Amino acid sequence: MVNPTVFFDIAVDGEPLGRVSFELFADKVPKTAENFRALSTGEKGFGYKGSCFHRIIPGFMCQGGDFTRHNGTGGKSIYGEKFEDENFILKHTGPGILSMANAGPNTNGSQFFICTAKTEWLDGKHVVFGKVKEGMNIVEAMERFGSRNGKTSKKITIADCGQLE
Amino acid sequence: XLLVTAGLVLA
Repeated sequence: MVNPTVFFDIAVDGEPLGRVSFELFADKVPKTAENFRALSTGEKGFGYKGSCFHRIIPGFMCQGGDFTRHNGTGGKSIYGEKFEDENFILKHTGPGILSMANAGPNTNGSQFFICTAKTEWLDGKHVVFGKVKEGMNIVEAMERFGSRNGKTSKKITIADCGQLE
Repeated sequence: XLLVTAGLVLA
């Protein structure tokens, strides 16, 4: 099998910034990887296209995936509103880790974050399911619009997304 | 603190 590769084209107040592509570890977390892949192609009728990164904290991570409320309180999986913590085999070892945001054990929906640093304190609590394959420089450019409190100075959106491989 | 939650963002 081959792990899926997904992309996001990021825009900053509608201006295109660039493409970030992600390898999803379907061989290790199939259900979590499948959820993010299907939400990136929009094939169930809902997904990430047009949604924003609502909380970016420089040196920590960029968070997005709330396509229903756009503020951290909504979004849902392709399995129903929430699904279980599949496993915690993988850790938040450094910049580029793609991991699920949540509100406690077994509350995975659509929200995710992209780590810009090693965040070992989230190991065992947030399921790591992918990594940035190309476009880490686009993630870095994105951090310049966040703040310590997480609010962005510009609206950072996923102008388009889908699967490459 | 530095968490990534959905709904109540904690310190």
